Amino acid sequence: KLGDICFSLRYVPTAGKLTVVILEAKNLKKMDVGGLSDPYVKIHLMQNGKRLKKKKTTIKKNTLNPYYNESFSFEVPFEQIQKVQVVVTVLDYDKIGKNDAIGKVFVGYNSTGAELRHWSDMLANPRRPIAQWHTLQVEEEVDAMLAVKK
Amino acid sequence: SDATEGHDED
Ligand SMILES: [Ca+2]
Ligand SMILES: [Ca+2]
Ligand SMILES: [Ca+2]
Repeated sequence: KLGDICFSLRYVPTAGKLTVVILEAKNLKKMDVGGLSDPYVKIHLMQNGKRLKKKKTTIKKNTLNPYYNESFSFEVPFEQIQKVQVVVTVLDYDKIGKNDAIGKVFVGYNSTGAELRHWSDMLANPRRPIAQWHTLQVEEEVDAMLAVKK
Repeated sequence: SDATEGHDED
């Protein structure tokens, strides 16, 4: 009910370089009255509970199906790649009032299901960008799961 | 607080 997001993951082991390309979102929830949504994507690199790095896409105006093709790279040393989370949040930009979250997902070793599958496919295919769709989840539910270590 | 970086440029 919140929408779907597609992004690719690439890890370059010898470089300790993690690249997330936000490709496209679709079926996004409508978050404006007298408009659609104005989605941008924020990416947080976290280590369980702690914020490490953040990046964000441009804003696409008045659409529930944004296309980005924007690449985001993070330094994650080989020894640390199974300790981090890449958190992807889609938000509706508003000039007036809160920028409300449409939904979010995270990938990493402590993710589950299709999110863990994507992460494992990345690690299993070093230097190759692996693209996968993800269902967006309620922000507060994903936030709770960020604390669950494996 | 840090200004949020945008997409890769290279
Ligand atoms: Ca809004
Ligand atoms: Ca940062
Ligand atoms: Ca808006």
